[PDB]
Amino acid sequence: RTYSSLLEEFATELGLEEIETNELGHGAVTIDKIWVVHLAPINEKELVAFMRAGILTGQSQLYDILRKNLFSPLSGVIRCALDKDDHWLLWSQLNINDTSGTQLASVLTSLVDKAVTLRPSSS
Amino acid sequence: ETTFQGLTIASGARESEKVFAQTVLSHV
Repeated sequence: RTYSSLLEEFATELGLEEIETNELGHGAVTIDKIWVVHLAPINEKELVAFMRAGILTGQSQLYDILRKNLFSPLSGVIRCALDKDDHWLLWSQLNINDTSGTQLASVLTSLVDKAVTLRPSSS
Repeated sequence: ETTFQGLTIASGARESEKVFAQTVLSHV
């Protein structure tokens, strides 16, 4: 698989004609007019999918997120950082060759769901 | 633009969001 063929797969899975990318392969999908999930290669073998969500609500969330920030054997796990303004930055890091259009679409929907809470298709 | 699992989705983003992404990606 290549990065660009993976994006083609992902567009097809979502029912878009194309996920355009800039010079460095940075692409984006806008969700319900307001949220944006960004896609980019980060090294030779891996890409990320990520979004800025809302401001942290309180100390309670930081514990909740950290209690869940544990290693996993799964792929497409959603992780959470804070930006300099205490907004959540939600992200997943994936192997280009190991992932599919379907898993990327699951990542996208999981990213969006977290934000709110805070080859043929395999769907 | 289409509908996917209850979400309205389109390729693209407002420029400020692309700027934000460029910032995050340039600091890793």
